[PDB]
Amino acid sequence: ARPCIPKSFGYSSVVCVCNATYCDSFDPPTFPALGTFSRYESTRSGRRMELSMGPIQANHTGTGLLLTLQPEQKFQKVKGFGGAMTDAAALNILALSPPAQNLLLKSYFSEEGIGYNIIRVPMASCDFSIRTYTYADTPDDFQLHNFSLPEEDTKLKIPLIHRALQLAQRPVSLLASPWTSPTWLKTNGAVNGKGSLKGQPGDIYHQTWARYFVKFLDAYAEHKLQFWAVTAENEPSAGLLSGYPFQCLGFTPEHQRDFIARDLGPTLANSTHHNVRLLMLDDQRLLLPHWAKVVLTDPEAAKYVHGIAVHWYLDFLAPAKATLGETHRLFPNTMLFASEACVGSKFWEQSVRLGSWDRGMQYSHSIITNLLYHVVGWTDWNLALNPEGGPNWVRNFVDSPIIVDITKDTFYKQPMFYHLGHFSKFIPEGSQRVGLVASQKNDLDAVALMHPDGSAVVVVLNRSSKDVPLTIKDPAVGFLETISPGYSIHTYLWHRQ
Amino acid sequence: ARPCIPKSFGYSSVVCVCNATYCDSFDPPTFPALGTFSRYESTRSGRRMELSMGPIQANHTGTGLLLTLQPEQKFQKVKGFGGAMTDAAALNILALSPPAQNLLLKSYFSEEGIGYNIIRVPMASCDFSIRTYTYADTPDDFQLHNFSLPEEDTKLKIPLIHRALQLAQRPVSLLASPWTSPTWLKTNGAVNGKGSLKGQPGDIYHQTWARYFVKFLDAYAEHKLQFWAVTAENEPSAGLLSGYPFQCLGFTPEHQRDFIARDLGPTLANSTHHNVRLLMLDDQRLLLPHWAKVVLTDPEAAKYVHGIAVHWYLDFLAPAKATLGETHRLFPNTMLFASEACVGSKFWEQSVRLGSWDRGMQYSHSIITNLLYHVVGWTDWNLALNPEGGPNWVRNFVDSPIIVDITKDTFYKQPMFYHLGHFSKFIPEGSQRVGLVASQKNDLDAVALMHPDGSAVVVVLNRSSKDVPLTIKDPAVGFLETISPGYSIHTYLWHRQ
Amino acid sequence: ARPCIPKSFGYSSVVCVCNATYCDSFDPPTFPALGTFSRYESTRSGRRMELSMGPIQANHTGTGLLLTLQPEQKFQKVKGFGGAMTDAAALNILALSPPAQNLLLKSYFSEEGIGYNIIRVPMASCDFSIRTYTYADTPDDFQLHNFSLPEEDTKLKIPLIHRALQLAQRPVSLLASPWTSPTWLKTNGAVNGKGSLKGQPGDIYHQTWARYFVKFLDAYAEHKLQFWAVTAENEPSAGLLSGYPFQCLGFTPEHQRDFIARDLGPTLANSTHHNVRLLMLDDQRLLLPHWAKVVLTDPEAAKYVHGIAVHWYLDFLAPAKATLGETHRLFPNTMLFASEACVGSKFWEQSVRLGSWDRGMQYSHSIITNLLYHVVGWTDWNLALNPEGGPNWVRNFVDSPIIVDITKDTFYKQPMFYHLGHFSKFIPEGSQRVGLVASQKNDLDAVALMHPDGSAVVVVLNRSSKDVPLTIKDPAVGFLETISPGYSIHTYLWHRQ
Amino acid sequence: ARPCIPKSFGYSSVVCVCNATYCDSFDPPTFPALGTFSRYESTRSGRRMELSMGPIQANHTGTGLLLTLQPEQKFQKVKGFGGAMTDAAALNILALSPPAQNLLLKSYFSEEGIGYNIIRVPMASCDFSIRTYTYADTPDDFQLHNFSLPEEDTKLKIPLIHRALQLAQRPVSLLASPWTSPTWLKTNGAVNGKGSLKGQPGDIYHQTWARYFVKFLDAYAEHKLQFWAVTAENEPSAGLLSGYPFQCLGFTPEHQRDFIARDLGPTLANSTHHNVRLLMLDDQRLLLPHWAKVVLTDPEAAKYVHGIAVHWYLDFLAPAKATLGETHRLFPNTMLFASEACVGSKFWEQSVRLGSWDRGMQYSHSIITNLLYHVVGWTDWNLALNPEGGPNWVRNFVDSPIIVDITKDTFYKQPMFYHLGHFSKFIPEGSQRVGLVASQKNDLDAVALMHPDGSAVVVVLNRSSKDVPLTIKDPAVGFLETISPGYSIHTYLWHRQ
Ligand SMILES: *[C@@H]1O[C@H](CO)[C@@H](O)[C@H](O)[C@H]1NC(C)=O
Ligand SMILES: *[C@@H]1O[C@H](CO)[C@@H](O)[C@H](O)[C@H]1NC(C)=O
Ligand SMILES: *[C@@H]1O[C@H](CO)[C@@H](O)[C@H](O)[C@H]1NC(C)=O
Ligand SMILES: *[C@@H]1O[C@H](CO)[C@@H](O)[C@H](O)[C@H]1NC(C)=O
Repeated sequence: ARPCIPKSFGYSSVVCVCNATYCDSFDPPTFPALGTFSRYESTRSGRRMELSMGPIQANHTGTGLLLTLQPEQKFQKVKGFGGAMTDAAALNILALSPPAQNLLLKSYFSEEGIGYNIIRVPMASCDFSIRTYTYADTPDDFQLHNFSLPEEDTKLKIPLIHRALQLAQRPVSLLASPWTSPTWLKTNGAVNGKGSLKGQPGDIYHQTWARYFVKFLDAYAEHKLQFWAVTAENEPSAGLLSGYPFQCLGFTPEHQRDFIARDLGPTLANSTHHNVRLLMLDDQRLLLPHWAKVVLTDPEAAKYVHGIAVHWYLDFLAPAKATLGETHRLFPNTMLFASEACVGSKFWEQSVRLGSWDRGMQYSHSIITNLLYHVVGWTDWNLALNPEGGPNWVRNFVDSPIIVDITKDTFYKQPMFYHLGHFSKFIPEGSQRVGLVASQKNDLDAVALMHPDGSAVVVVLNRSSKDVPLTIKDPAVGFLETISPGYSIHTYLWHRQ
Repeated sequence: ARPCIPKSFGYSSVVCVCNATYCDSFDPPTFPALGTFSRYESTRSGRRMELSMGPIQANHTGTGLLLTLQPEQKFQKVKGFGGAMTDAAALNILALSPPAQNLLLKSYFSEEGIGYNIIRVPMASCDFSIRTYTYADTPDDFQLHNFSLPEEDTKLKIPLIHRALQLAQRPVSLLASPWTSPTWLKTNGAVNGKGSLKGQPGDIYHQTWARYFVKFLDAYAEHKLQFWAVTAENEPSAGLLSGYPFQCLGFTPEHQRDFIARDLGPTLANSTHHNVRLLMLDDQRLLLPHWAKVVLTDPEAAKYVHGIAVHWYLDFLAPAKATLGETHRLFPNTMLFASEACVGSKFWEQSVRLGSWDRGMQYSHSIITNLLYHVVGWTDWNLALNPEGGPNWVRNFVDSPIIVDITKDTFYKQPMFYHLGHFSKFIPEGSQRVGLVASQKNDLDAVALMHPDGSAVVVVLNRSSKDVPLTIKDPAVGFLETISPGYSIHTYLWHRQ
Repeated sequence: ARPCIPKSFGYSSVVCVCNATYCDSFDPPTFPALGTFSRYESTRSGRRMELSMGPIQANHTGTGLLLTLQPEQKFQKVKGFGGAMTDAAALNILALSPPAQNLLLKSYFSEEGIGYNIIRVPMASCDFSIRTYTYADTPDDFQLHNFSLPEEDTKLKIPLIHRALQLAQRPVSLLASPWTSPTWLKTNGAVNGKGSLKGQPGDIYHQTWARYFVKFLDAYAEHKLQFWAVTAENEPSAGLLSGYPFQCLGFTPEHQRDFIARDLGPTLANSTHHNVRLLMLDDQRLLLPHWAKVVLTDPEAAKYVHGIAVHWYLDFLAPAKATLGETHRLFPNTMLFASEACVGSKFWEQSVRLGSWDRGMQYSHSIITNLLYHVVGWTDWNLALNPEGGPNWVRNFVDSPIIVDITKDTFYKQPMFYHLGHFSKFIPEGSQRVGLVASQKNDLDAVALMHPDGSAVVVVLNRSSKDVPLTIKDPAVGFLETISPGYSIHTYLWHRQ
Repeated sequence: ARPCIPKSFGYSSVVCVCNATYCDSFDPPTFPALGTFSRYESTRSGRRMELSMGPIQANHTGTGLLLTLQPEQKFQKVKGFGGAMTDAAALNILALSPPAQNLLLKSYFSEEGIGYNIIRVPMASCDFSIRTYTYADTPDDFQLHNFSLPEEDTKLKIPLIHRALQLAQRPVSLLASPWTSPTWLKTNGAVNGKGSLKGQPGDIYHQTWARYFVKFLDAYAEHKLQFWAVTAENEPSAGLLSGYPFQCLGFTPEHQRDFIARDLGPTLANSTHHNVRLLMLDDQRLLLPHWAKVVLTDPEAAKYVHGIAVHWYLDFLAPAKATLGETHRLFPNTMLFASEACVGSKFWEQSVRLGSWDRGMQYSHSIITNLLYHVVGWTDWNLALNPEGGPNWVRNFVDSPIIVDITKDTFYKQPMFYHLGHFSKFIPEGSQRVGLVASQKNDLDAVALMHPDGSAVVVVLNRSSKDVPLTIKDPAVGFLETISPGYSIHTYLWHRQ
C-alpha cells in the first residue's frame, strides 16, 4: 500500500522513515494462485519486502543448487515471534504523537505490518527503565499488602499492550520475566550486585517471591491482560556475579530447580492462573545442556516446567548443536524458546548503527539457526529505542529494529525490522518446520516450514556478495526457479494443493 | 529537639540520616533579651544548624575584621524561599511510608524544619517526569474543552502541596511554570527540540496557549489551590536550540514580549485569576539586561509583568553586576526572583554526591550574591531525588537537598539542605536587606537583613579552610565577638531594642 | 579545482568526502579585475566555497540594507588562523595512507586549500592524548637531565608540522602550550586534580618549570622548528578545581603574575629564544578583565607579556563587550588572541555530528564576534578527530572540522571546515579590520578588513532562514549588489584601485 | 629472600610494591629429601608465594578429599610460559629508571623471579602501540627492499628482549605474530576493518606477504635473535568483522589453509629459517574443531603446521571439552598452545584493577583447564601496562600482571602475576602432565606434572571461601596431609626417589 521512504545515515544500507502521516505498509495478505509462488525481497541496495510472483515449473535441468522440500520430515511447531515492551520502548513510542504511535504499532502488530504475536513484559524494572523500582518496595512486606503497579505499568505498558492486541488479528501471547525481587528478599539487600533470595527454598522468602508472581498476574488480570507464560527469572546467572551493574537475582541451576519444585510451581498451580506456562533458564545458551539436566532430571521440578527460554547476544558466536541440539536430544518434549536477542554491544561500532544491513543479517541468520535447532519462537529485546539506544539507567545501550526521533516526531525502521518480518509475517503460530535438503554445499541460509493450512514457506538469506542461482523442489507442485542475490533475504510462499 | 544522625559516603562532609521514626528537627523559635545573640552553625566537620548564645557587649576586643550593621541603608524586601514539586520529587516523597513522608515534609515546611514559603509547580511534564504529556493532548481543541489534570497532578503533586501548607505556619506562595504546550500548538509538532508556537501573537494558537494558563489556574482552584505567580515559559531560550532534549517552547525576547502584550496579559487580566503575578525570562542570567530591555521597554507588555525570573544553572558565564546589577538599574521597579536556584553539576562528577559540603557552599554563596544584587526570593529545583538524581526521562545532571532511598524507607539531608536553611529558616517574608560594611578586604560572604519586627539577621559563609576572627557591630546594641571557622556557615540573630 | 563530493549522515547539511585519490580543492588564487568583485559562497543546501564574480555598480537606489565600508576607521591587524596539532589529531592523520594524509594537509595549509598559518602544539600530553606523560617524568630531576621528546613528538607531531609548513605558502606561526608540569613539581603529585607548582615564585620548583619551557624550545629547535609564541599555561583556572579530570596546573591570576615576573619572563629573556612571545591567560573570557588587571598592572610581569590568549566553548553563548571590550580598553597595546575553540557539549547530541550546519555557523559567528572585538587571531582545537571525537584518554570528546575514518582511508570535511575557510583563506597575516556600518537593523553578521596590499574583504553570515538582499558600499569604487540567502556564508573580495 | 610489600587499592586483595631499590624475589631453588615436600602458598588474605616444608607420611590421617598421583598415566609435555613484549609493554618498562627496569625483568625472567621462558613478539603494530605502522609501508615494494624495523623494534623491544634472555637461566623461546600487512596488500587499503589480502593464494600479494615473514626473521637475526615459532596471522577471524577497530588481516579457514599451503609454508621452507615452527588459528577457542579440520585435513597445508594457537578471550563462549578436547582427538599429533592467554574485562569494570584476586584466580583456573585439555604452553598478553591499561591507540580494555606508575618510578605486581608464577616458576620446559585422581567430587582445581628429573609438582587452586582438608598420595612416597584455605593457590613439590 505504501512504499519505504529511504534515508541514509552513512552505514551499509538505509532506514525507512516513518512519521504521523506516512509509514510503509503492506496490502492485505492474499495467497498465490495454485501453480504459482509468491516472493518477498529485501536487499542491501534498498528493496524492502517487495513482492513478486512467478511460475512453478514442471521440469528442471542443470548443475546449479537445488533445495528440496522434505514434506514428511516434520519437526518443531512454531509458537511465534515478537519483542519486548520495556520501560524504554514504552516511553519512546508514547513520546511520538498519537497518529505516529498507531503507525508504529501497525508496523509490528497488524496484518499490514509484520504480524507480531509475542510481547515480552518485564516484571517491574530492568536496565531499560529510567529508575529502579519493584512492585513491593515496602521493607519486609511478606503479605504483599503494599504490592502495586507503578505508572510505568498502568500509564505506559498496559495501554500499549491493549492497543497492540487490538491491532493484531493473530492471538498475541504475553510472556513475563522479573529482573529483581524486592531488596528485602535478597541476601545483599540491593537491586544489583551479587545476591540471591534469602534462606532456603521452601521458606518465607521463597514463598513470598512465588506469591509475587501471582500478584503480578492478578494485577494484570484486573487490566484484562493474561499471560501465556512467565520465566523463572531473567538471566539467573547474572546475580551470581559480584558487581553486576543492574537489576538481577542470582540462581544456581540447583537453586532454580529447588525454587520451582518447592515454591513457584505449587504456588502457580494453586492459583487461578494455573494455565500460565513456566519457562526455565531465560539466559545464555552456553549454560546448556547442564542447566536443563539439573532442573529437568528432578521430576519434582520437571512437572512444573513447560519450556526452556534462551537468550542470545548476537555480537558473539556460540555453536548451536552443542547446546540447543543436545538439550533437545536429552528433553525432546520440553520446548526450546528464544526469549531475548539483541545486537550492538559491538565496541567499535556504536549502540545504534542506523541502516546497518550487517545487523539485519545477524538477526535472520540467528532466527534460521534457531529454527534449524528446534527452537519454537523468537523474541527480540526492546521494541523501540532512541538514537542513543535507550533510555538505559546504567548506560548499557543497544540497537533496536525501530528507532524513535522524538524531536522530529519520526521513527526509523532499520534492516533488523525487515529481516525479522521475513519470518514473523509469513510463519503463523502452528507452522511446522519440515526438511529441506541442499544438493551441494553452499553459502546460503535456508529454512522451510508448512503453515497450519498445509502451504509451504521458505526463507533464504544470502550473507555473501555473490548472487546464487537456486531451484526449490516441492514434489507436490514442481520447481521454483530463482536467484538469491548477494545481501538479500527472500521469503517464498506457495500452495501445495 | 533532635540531632543530626551523620552518615559518610566518602565525600567531604556528611548527610543526616532520617527515616520513618526519626529525623533531626528544631525546637520552636525562641530568641533572647537585648544584648544577647543567637548563633546557628553548620560545619564541614559535621555540625548542623547547631545553636548557641552569647553577649553583645559595649567594648571591642577584636583587632581583625569588623562588619558593621547599617540599618538605615535599606534594600529589597524578601518574598521567600522554596523548591519545586516536580513529578520526580512527588514520586520520591510518596515512595516513603506515611510517617517518613511527614518527617520529610516537616523538614522543609514546618517551624521545626526550615520554613519554606514557596513552591514551584511545573505545568504538565518536564525532564523530571517519567513520561511526556500535557493537559491538552487531544489535537485541535482550541477551546480546551478536553483540558484536564492527569494523576501526576491529582494523585501526587496536589495532595503533597495540601500537606506542605497544612504543615507550614507562614503563608506558602505557589508558582507555576510551563515547559511545553500541546504539540499541535507547536511549529515542530514535538514536545522537545527547536520549535515555537505556530504563527503570530494574537492568532488562534497564541490565544489557546494563553487560555491554557487560565484553564491550569482554574483546575488547581477546584482543588482549593491559589497561585502567587506564573512564569511566561520555563527557559524560553532553550526551545530555539535544535533538538533540545527536554520539554521546551521557544521564544525570542520579542516573541515573549508580544505573546505577553497580545495574549497572555490580556487573557489573565480578563480572568478571575487577575491577581496572579506574571514573571518574564525564567532563564539564565546571561540573557539579562537584554531580555528585560526588549520586553519592558514596551508599555503594553511591561504593564503586565510583575517580575523577572532567573536561573542559576549557567551563572558562571555572566557575572552578577553586569546582569542582575545592570537590570535593576534600568528597571528598578520590576523585581528579580531566582526561580530555579540550582547547580551544575560537573561533566566528570556524579549528579548526586552524598555529603558534599562544596555543593552546599555553592548554594549559600549564590543566595548571598543574589541578595547583594537585589533578588527578592529563591526557588530551588526538585524537593527530593533518588540516589541516581531521578527519575528523569532524558538524563539526570543535578543533585537535590534531599535524596530518598525507597528500598530502606530512608531519606538523606544533604549539606545543601542546611545551607539553604541558614537563609530560609530565619529570613521570613517581608524581611528587608540592610547595609553591612566590612572594615577591610576579606574572604567571607556576608549579608544582613532586618525582620519585619526590626530584629537583625546576619549570615556569614566561610568558604575557606582558615578560621577568621570576626566582630559584628550593631550601632544600637554593641559588639558581637566571634570566629568564623574554616568551611562553616553561621546565622546570627538578635533583638535591636 | 575538484568539487566537493557530498555525503549525508542525517544531519542538517552534508560533509565533503576525501580519500587517497580525491579531495575537493581550489584553483590558484586570482585577484578580480578592477570594477568587479569576487564572491565565495557556502550554503546549507550544499554549496562549498563556490566562486562567482559580479560588477561593481556606480550608483544605487533603495530602501534595502546597505553595509558601508569605512576605509579610514582602522582597527586590529590580523595574526592569522589555524588549529591544534594534538596527539589525537596527529595519530588520526598518520593512520591514513600517505596520499590521503597529503590531501588532508593540503586542505588546511595549501593555497589550494584554506590557508592556515597557525599551529598550536601541546607541550606533552593533554586530554587528546592516549596516555599521560610529560617531557621530564624522572622524579625530582631539577637539572632536567632526563628531559626528552617521546615518539608522540618525534614520530607523529614534528614530521606533520614539517609537512604542513612545506605545503604552506604563508609563513606559519607555531604556538606552544603546556597542560601539566612533571608531577614532582606539583603540590598534589598528580598530572590532574587540584594542584599548583610547589613553593613560591622565584624558587627551584618555579625555576625548573620555567627552564622546561626553554628545554622544550631547544628540543623543537634541534628538529628545525621555531616558535612564534608560548602560553603561560593552558586553562590555569582548571588546576584550581578539586577532581579536575585531566592534565592541568593551577594558577591564580596572582601566581600567574608572579611566575611570569620572577621566573618565566627572565628565563625566556636570558635564553636564545627571547624572540618567542609570551601570551597570558589561555582560558575562558569569563575570567576577563580581572586576570588581565591582576597580571598587567604589574610592570615586572607586564614587560614580559605580548598578549592575552582566550578560549571559548561555543555551546556556551556568553558576551563579549564586557570581557574582550573592557580588556582592550584597559590594555589597548596587549593583543587579544583566540587560542582554542570547540563545539560539542550539546549533551542532547554527540561529540561529532557529521554534516552539522549549525556547528558551522557557531564557528563563523564566533570568529566575527571576536574580530568585532579587537581579536587578532583565531585557533581551532584538534585539527582532526575520529568519528567518536577522539581519541581522548578521559573520554572528553568534542567535534572537529575534519573527521578521519581509518577503516575507509577517508576523511570528511564538515561545514566547520568551510566556515573557517571563509576567513583563513581570504585574510592573510597583516590584514586590518576596518569599519562597516549597517544602514538599518538586520540579522546578518558581517566584518570588513583590508589586505596588506589595499584590497577589501567582507564576510557575511546569514543564520536566519530568510534571504536578505543587501548592498555593500565602498566610496573608492561603488556598490556591490547581492543577496545573502538564509543559512549561507559569503566572502566578497575586490580591488579598491 | 625479599618479602612482598603490600598495598591496597580497594579491591579484594593487595599488589606488591616494587621501586628502583626494592622488589620481592625468591631464593635460588632448593629442594628437600625424599619424604619431605615443599609448598608455595598465595592467599587473597595477603600471602604471596610463601614457602614452607612438611613431611610425606606413611599413614593416612585425613578423612576428606584425597588426590592420588598417577605417574603412569602420562600426557602432554610442556613448552613453557611467558608473555608479550608489545610496544606498550616496552613503553612502560622503559619509563622506569634502569635499576627498576631490571627488578621488573628479574621478576618475570630469572630464578629469583617466576622463570618465564617464552616471549611473544608482535610483528609491527597492534592496538597496544602508540601509532599504526608496518615494516613495509612504502607501496609497490613487492620485493620488499624498503622493509625495515623502526625504533619500536630496535630501540624498545629488541634491547629489552636481549636483557630478558641475559637474565634467564632457561632457554627462552620467541614467538612472532603479525597483526596487519602493509595496507597496499589488503583488499581495503586500511590497517584495520573488514579486509583480507588481495587476490588469490599463489599470486604476487600472497608471495610478498609470505616473504615478509622471512624479512621479519632476517631482521631479527641481524640483531642476534632467533625465533621458536610464528603464527600465520594474529586473530584472522576479526578481519572479517566490518569496521574492526584494531590492526587485522582477515582469513577464512579455507584462506589460511591456502596461504599456508601455497605461500607461507613453501616460502619459510625455502629459507634459512626453515626450523621456525608455524602455528595456526591464533584465535578464539570457539573456532575449533572446525578451523583445524579445514587446515589440517589438507596434507599440503598440514605438512607445514606444527601447532594450533588459541586465545582465552572469549573462552566463556565455548567449553574446553568441545573445542580443545575434541581438537586433540581429531588431530592428536598437532599441539595446542595458548598464545594470548589473557583476560577479558567485564563491561562495567575498569581495565586495570589493582589487587584483584578474582582476576588472578581467572588466570590459574584457566591454565589448569588448559593443562587438563592437552595445552603445552602459554603466552600472557602485555608484560606491563600503565595504570590506565595502556598505551592503547584504540581502547584500554585489559589488565596486565604488572602495572607501572611512571610518575613514582614504581611498579605493581598484581595477583594474576603470582597465579601465573605458581605454574611458570615450577613447570620447566619438558615437564610432562600426569594423572591426579580425586576420590570424590570436590571444588578444587588441581593438576599434577612430572619434571624432567621425575620429581613431582601439584598446583591446587581454591576459588571458594571455605578451607578444604586435603590429602595427596604419591604411591611411591606416601601421604601429604594439608588444607587448601579459601581463596588460596598452592604449589606442592617433592622428590619421588
Ligand atoms: C512525513 O511523511 C512524508 C514522508 O515521505 C512527507 O511527504 C511529509 O512531508 C512528512 N510529514 C511531516 C509531518 O514531516
Ligand atoms: C531510624 O533511625 C533511628 C535513629 O538512627 C534508629 O534508631 C532506627 O533504627 C531507624 N529505623 C530503622 C528501621 O533502622
Ligand atoms: C575516492 O573518491 C572518488 C570520488 O568520489 C571515487 O570515484 C573513488 O573511487 C574513491 N576511491 C576509493 C579508493 O574509495
Ligand atoms: C623503595 O621501597 C622500599 C621498601 O618499600 C622503601 O623503604 C623505599 O622508600 C622505596 N624508595 C622510594 C624512593 O620510596
